[PDB]
Amino acid sequence: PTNVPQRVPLPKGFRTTCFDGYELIFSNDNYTNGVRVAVDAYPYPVGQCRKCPGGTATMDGYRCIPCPSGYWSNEGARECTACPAGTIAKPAALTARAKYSIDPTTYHFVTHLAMGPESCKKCPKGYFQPNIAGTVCLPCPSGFVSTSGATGCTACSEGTYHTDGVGTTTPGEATSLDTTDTFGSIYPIIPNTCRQCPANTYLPLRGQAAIASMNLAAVSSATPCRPCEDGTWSKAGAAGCQ
Ligand SMILES: *[C@@H]1O[C@H](CO)[C@@H](O[C@@H]2O[C@H](CO)[C@@H](O)[C@H](O)[C@H]2NC(C)=O)[C@H](O)[C@H]1NC(C)=O
Repeated sequence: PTNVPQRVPLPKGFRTTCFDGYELIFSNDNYTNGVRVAVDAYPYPVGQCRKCPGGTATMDGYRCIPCPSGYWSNEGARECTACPAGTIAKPAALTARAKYSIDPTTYHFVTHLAMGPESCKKCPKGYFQPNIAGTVCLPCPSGFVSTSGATGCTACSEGTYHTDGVGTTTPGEATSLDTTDTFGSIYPIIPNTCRQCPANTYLPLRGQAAIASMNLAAVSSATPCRPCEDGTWSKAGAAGCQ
């Protein structure tokens, strides 16, 4: 790593060890509290301190380390802060400098940054982020259903099974706004509805989902609703044919 130099004589304002939250730069302009207030205030270039660009943190002060995935930070942060449970740290895409005469934001190899607290974006319906500093919206296990930004999903009831709810009164499916606009195409819409078993069929298991075959031409998707034993009948709903 970098080695701090000895107490060599230096001109006034020649910082060699930046404060916590800033980084070392090499310029002759005036820099106070990490933001320039005057241009070319020194006869020669001088080592000075500049605030971290936000979304990055440092303790050494020799480099604005980008925040690790799942975290975020503001400008001049000494340590990143983790996104809460049920949220994912989505880094905001940056635009590279159009010209070299423009003041840069961060290093050229850094293209994404978690600029602010609002970068913590909730997992869509059907997903769940179960721990702090999460990195991926985990798809909910088959048979269970989740709400927006849930820290775990609950299973469907006895008489119902997990499937899509397009036709039902209250579709639990996440909207396109919080799937393909908040995120990219990484998290599509997942069925997270509980539909009751049809008439004369019963389902005595707690967590059940409608098995779906991706090759609809050969094998059609089927539901786990067990038929009632001959001689017994059941209304459209819970288990236990009478
Ligand atoms: C760089 O800018 C700082 C901040 O404006 C200057 O510090 C000021 O100096 C004047 C003159 O002594 C004081 O009256 C102000 O109170 C200072 N401001 C602050 C915020 O401390 C500084 O003089 C400028 N030039 C250099 C060479 O550092």
